[PDB]
Amino acid sequence: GKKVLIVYAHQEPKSFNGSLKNVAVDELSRQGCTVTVSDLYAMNFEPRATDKDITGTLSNPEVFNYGVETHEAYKQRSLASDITDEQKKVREADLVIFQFPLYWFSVPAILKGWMDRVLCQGFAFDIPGFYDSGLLQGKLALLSVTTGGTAEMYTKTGVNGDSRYFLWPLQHGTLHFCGFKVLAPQISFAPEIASEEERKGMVAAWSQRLQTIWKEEPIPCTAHWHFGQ
Amino acid sequence: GKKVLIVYAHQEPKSFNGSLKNVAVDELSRQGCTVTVSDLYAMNFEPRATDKDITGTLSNPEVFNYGVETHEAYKQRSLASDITDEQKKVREADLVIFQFPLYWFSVPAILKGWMDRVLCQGFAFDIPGFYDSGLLQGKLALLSVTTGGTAEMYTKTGVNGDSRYFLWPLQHGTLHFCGFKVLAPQISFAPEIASEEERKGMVAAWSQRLQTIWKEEPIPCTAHWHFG
Ligand SMILES: Cc1cc2nc3c(=O)[nH]c(=O)nc-3n(C[C@H](O)[C@H](O)[C@H](O)COP(=O)(O)OP(=O)(O)OC[C@H]3O[C@@H](n4cnc5c(N)ncnc54)[C@H](O)[C@@H]3O)c2cc1C
Ligand SMILES: Cc1cc2nc3c(=O)[nH]c(=O)nc-3n(C[C@H](O)[C@H](O)[C@H](O)COP(=O)(O)OP(=O)(O)OC[C@H]3O[C@@H](n4cnc5c(N)ncnc54)[C@H](O)[C@@H]3O)c2cc1C
Ligand SMILES: CNS(=O)(=O)c1ccc2cccc(CCNC(C)=O)c2c1
Ligand SMILES: CNS(=O)(=O)c1ccc2cccc(CCNC(C)=O)c2c1
Ligand SMILES: [Zn+2]
Ligand SMILES: [Zn+2]
Repeated sequence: GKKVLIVYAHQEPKSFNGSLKNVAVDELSRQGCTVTVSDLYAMNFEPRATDKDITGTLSNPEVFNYGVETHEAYKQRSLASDITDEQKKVREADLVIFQFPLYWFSVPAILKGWMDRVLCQGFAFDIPGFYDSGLLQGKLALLSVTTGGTAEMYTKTGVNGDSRYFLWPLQHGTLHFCGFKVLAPQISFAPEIASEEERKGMVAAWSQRLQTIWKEEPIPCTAHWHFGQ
Repeated sequence: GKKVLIVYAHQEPKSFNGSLKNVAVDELSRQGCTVTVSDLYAMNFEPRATDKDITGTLSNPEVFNYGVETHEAYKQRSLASDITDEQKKVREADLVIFQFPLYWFSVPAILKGWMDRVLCQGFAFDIPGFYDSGLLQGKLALLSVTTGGTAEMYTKTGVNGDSRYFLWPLQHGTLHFCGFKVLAPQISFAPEIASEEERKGMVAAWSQRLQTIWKEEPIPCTAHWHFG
């Protein structure tokens, strides 16, 4: 038995992202997995890191330091509840899938705020206690990304450079940092430009990949994997 | 004369980021420059890309596509005023400085939201008009970043790898894409563990650099500069 959390960042249920999220729910549910979706836009998820995220006495109420205050709020249990709700889903999950359209070579801000606010010190990492010693060790994570640009544009030579370049702050800087083993990204290139048939193909490929997800090895999440040479 | 926009993303006025923003204001103001600050947290700036970003009736109210609807709204002058207030500051600016602490090897989400919502199609980029022909061509941009991690941790075989690796999505995928010339980043490593004196030193060097900012050449914003 496995638990999966899909952190989903798209405004439109009818989108190609919505379809990728739905096929993931359908296929994982079919296998008998436990499935949870955090539909960030539907939740009106708060993306800003503010003093509203701590409800207790501040450690230093004259100079606000978000990192310090949320680490302390975590240990004390005075974090805002929207944060702790997400931490419970993550804590219980064996696999976390992030489903989102690429926005400026990165995640939409609403999903960036989920990372900023949910993956706090004490919960996701400590100092020391990061990368291979991250607190979410033993967990899997997978970025399922859609793009405006074609596969060709995301090669080394390559108007945008290699797709793996923009994956670094996310796969390595965030997921590996917190101790996840990172599965290979699912990148569904340029659905807006693609045929009906090619879109159906991309959706079907994701579905079919999920059938055997539990048998995959993670990627070696390193500079060499991301940048080569 | 010149106009400078500082897009500033820190919750605390007494912070090191706050000091760097303040020094930038003081020095560019001293030079006679026109200076504007967008203090994102104090403005409670909306980070989410939503259908509220378009006023009046939508181009396609059946299936919402953020990119298409904001492109059409830009052309038809139907964007939410917070977005158009920012676009005006950017349009008039000669130089845009982003002042922010590194969050997950990127910008804090409030600032990511500024990028998502302000740099819309038709305003910042188009087909064509991206990278070198981006619609903001001729403007300068500069990332002024603070870090938790020491300079050593940001070497190609330090714990975090090379600084330039995380610079890529911001400098190239965003700033260069919109047509900005990118000046070299100002990176203030690990102010929290630095001495009182090293801090004052980092603040001063920023101020010093700003004295000759208009003499600078933009980096070659290439794959080679970042990774090779
Ligand atoms: C602020 C912003 C920044 C961006 N930055 C970047 C960037 O840096 N790099 C980049 O490459 N792109 C960028 N983009 C483009 C963006 O990544 C794409 O627009 C997005 O990935 C497309 O995904 P979608 O779900 O919205 O597509 P959709 O428009 O929803 O889908 C495309 C088509 O597929 C159809 N569809 C939906 N479900 C199915 C299905 N089950 N079977 C067949 N067809 C289906 C839809 O009807 C639609 O016609 C950016 C966009 C924005 C708005
Ligand atoms: C969600 C999140 C994600 C993060 N991700 C990363 C990451 O990926 N990589 C990374 O390296 N770090 C990361 N960090 C750490 C973060 O980048 C640092 O905490 C931040 O950059 C420090 O800058 P500051 O302005 O907040 O420092 P401050 O704590 O505000 O300043 C440090 C000290 O300088 C003092 N000071 C202020 N002004 C002056 C002045 N004029 N002269 C002398 N002293 C002064 C202050 O009083 C304080 O004592 C993350 C933090 C958070 C909260
Ligand atoms: C190099 N081209 S790309 O398709 O890999 C690409 C890169 C960055 C982008 C940033 C914002 C939006 C878009 C959507 C499409 N824009 C246009 C030009 O109509 C982007 C597309
Ligand atoms: C230890 N390595 S690091 O300094 O390069 C680094 C890397 C990623 C981080 C992600 C979230 C938080 C922090 C610590 C920052 N806390 C405060 C007080 O603001 C990080 C520190
Ligand atoms: Zn890694
Ligand atoms: Zn570039």
